Order: sequence, then structure tokens, then C-alpha cells
Amino acid sequence: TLNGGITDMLTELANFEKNVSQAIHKYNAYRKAASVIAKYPHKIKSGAEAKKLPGVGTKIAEKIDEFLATGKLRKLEKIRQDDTSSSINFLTRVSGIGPSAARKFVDEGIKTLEDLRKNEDKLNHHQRIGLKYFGDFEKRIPREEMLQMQDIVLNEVKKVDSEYIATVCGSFRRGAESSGDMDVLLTHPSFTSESTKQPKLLHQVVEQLQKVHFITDTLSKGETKFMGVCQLPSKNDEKEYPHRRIDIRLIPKDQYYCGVLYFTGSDIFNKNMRAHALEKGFTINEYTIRPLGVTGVAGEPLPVDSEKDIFDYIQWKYREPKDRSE
DNA sequence: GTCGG
DNA sequence: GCTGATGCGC
DNA sequence: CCGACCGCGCATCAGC
Ligand SMILES: Nc1nc2c(ncn2[C@H]2C[C@H](O)[C@@H](COP(=O)(O)OP(=O)(O)OP(=O)(O)O)O2)c(=O)[nH]1
Ligand SMILES: [Ca+2]
Ligand SMILES: [Ca+2]
Repeated sequence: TLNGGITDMLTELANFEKNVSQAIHKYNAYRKAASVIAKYPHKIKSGAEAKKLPGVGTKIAEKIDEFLATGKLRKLEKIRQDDTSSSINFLTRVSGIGPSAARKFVDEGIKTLEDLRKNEDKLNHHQRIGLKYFGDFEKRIPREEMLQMQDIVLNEVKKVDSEYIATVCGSFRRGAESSGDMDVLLTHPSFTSESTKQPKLLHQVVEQLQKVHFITDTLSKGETKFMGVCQLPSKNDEKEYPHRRIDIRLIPKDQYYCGVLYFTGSDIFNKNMRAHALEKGFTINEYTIRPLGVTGVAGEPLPVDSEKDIFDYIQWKYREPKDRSE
């Protein structure tokens, strides 16, 4: 991290814009700049050097110059002092509490961990579980635990039906030595883009993982997406493992390559890749890549036989998962 | 906040 | 109930 | 200058 100081600064600014200003495009602008700088292989010496990078403009160059000279940003020092901004930024750290909800809470006088803990009845289900595991959810997961988690999930899914394929994606598939949480892509031959020849495909798998006490809470659950909480088994006399967030996504078997591209990320990589797709006259989602027509209407799904084919369509050289960590 | 048409 | 918008999250 | 900014699942709420 040659430029940690700068990218931390921009990340803080992005978070401010999302959580407090509720300015989602300013948030993405800061994130995009943060990401381009993070992969820049030189220690940056000026805002002018930075402004050469795409996504870094005048305003960010000016901030980078201030940060380099002093080591601080006045705009940020002030944000850190504002109690309302600080409270909103804190509350949004709870899963299920976003910028709108946080601001509502701050109005009602709820703005600390203690406040939340005595007002659970003011929280929806998701929020209540986010509060319950507030501390655990901020811890990262060593790849070594991610591997044990993978073994449990893969083996339990095999027991429900040997035809399931479960692939762990997210940062784990990108080779990270630690992950924020577990993301599992699931497929079954009974569920394709053409037919759903079997109901409860996701349910049954969630049920089995609850049965062995791996999954411990549900945040949300539909026919194709589960978001919840899980925990590794611990040994005799040892402290329990932290509770972890787990997402499970059931994707049509014939659309696996688009799905695994999506779920492997990173998020910024996906946003960048999809944006580029639009520039090349395609739209990409987790299911398909489709041509855009003159009218601007998504056409029919193009044939895809590998992750690489998606890269081919938009004239990108293939990038292995480990190089998609933007 | 940045950028391409 | 459904539909569409909005909030939140991936 | 200025329109456009990735794309979508689930939970919630208003309006009908
Ligand atoms: N298109 C798109 N895909 C996203 C977005 N956010 C997340 N994804 C996809 C790509 C991510 O790698 C994948 C899993 O999301 P996560 O929040 O778990 O992130 P990731 O595993 O990369 O990082 P982590 O180590 O868990 O903090 O979901 C998004 O905003 N847009
Ligand atoms: Ca993850
Ligand atoms: Ca996740």
C-alpha cells in the first residue's frame, strides 16, 4: 500500500457522502478514485500526478495536495467533529441500518451502542441481528477458517443432493488471506433459465445447514438469495468462533459463468466491467451478457461457455480472479 | 465528483 | 392482495 | 457544458 494515506482519506470521504449526504454518485466517485490510486504502482508525489489517473479530477487532486503537505484534510477533520455526522456514520455500521434509518434514529435520540441495546423493539429483524452480532461482524475471517467453512458447506450440500454444486466466491475466490464474509454460489440441474423443475432448492440447503447448527440466524431469505449468519464448531474448553455473515445465491445452472463472474467481484471490478460493457454496447448482469440495440434496448442473451467469453465480448484480456481485487 | 460526447 | 417505489445489501 | 453514472434480490410501505 504505497498510497494508504490517500486511499484511506478518499474512502472516508466516500463513506461520508453515502451515509451522511446520501449522495450515492459522489460515494462512487470517491471509491473509483480510491481504487485507481490503490493499484497505481508508484508512491504519489502530487495531486497533478494523481489527476493523470481516470476518476481523479480537480477536486480530488486538490485534496491530495492538501493531504500530502499536511497529512490531514480539513474537510475530514471537521466531519470528524460534527456529532450528527459521527453518529450517523456509527449507526450505519450496524447491518440493516442504512443512511436513512441512521438519520431517523439520530432524530429520535438513538445514537450510541447503549441506545440501540435498550431499544431493540424499535429495530426490524435484520437490524436486530446486526446489533446482536455487531462486534463479531467487524472481525475479518482468516483464510484458514474460510477453508473449514467451505468444507462444511460443500459437504452438507452434498448430503442434501449430490447434484448440487456449491462454489465459494467473493474475496475468497480472489485468493484473499482474509475475507469480510462468506459468499456461496449454488447451482442444481433442476433450476435453469428454462425451467424450475424443483421447488425449495435453496430452502432445503439452508435447512440442512441450520440442522447441523452451522447457520444460526437469517437476515433475509427468498427463492434465490439467502443472507444470514453462521458459525464454525469449536472444540472442548475453547472460546467460540465469532459469528460470521454468509450469503448464498442460487443461480440457474446454465448461467453459472455470468453468476460466478458477478459473485467473484470485487464490487468495484464489477461496476467498472459493467460500465465498460455499456461503452462497448453490451449490458452484463449475473445472468447474461446482452447486446444493446439502437433504441438502447437490451437484446437477447449471447452464448457464454466460460468466464473468459464474457471478457472476450467486451474486448478485455482475461483477468484471473486474483487480479480482480479492485 | 468525474468524465465523454 | 398486488404493484411500484424506496431502503439496504450483494 | 451536462447527461450519465452497474445491476439486481429481499424487506418494507404507500396507494389502490
Ligand atoms: N455488480 C455488483 N456486484 C457487487 C456489488 N457488491 C458486491 N458485488 C458482488 C461482487 C463481490 O465480490 C460479491 C460479494 O460481495 P462482498 O460484499 O461479500 O465482497 P467481497 O467478498 O469481494 O469482500 P469481503 O472480503 O467480503 O469484504 O458480490 C455491487 O455493488 N455491484
Ligand atoms: Ca465476501
Ligand atoms: Ca457477502
